[PDB]
Amino acid sequence: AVKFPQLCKFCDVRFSTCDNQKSCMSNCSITSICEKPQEVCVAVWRKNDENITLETVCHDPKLPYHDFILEDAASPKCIMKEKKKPGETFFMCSCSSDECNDNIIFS
Repeated sequence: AVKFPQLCKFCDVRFSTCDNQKSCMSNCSITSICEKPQEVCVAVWRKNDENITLETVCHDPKLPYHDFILEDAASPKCIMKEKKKPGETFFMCSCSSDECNDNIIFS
């Protein structure tokens, strides 16, 4: 009958030690009940000239995030996909199984 909310890591932007790895754990202790039942899990890994960050959120996949469309939302796993963005390296995934943005997979 009813779609229950996803559980997702939801630490927002965190500094990350994840670099030069095929996959990474989020190291986010916040597993959140998404506020809205259509939200899916998202992770964003970004490296600029100053630091590495990993962002974990719940997000409605019919809305853009960081100006991109979440095309992979049906995936049960967070497969990071590179996006081009001025002056940084940017990867993002979304996924729709509980805590799926806890295990960030680059390859």
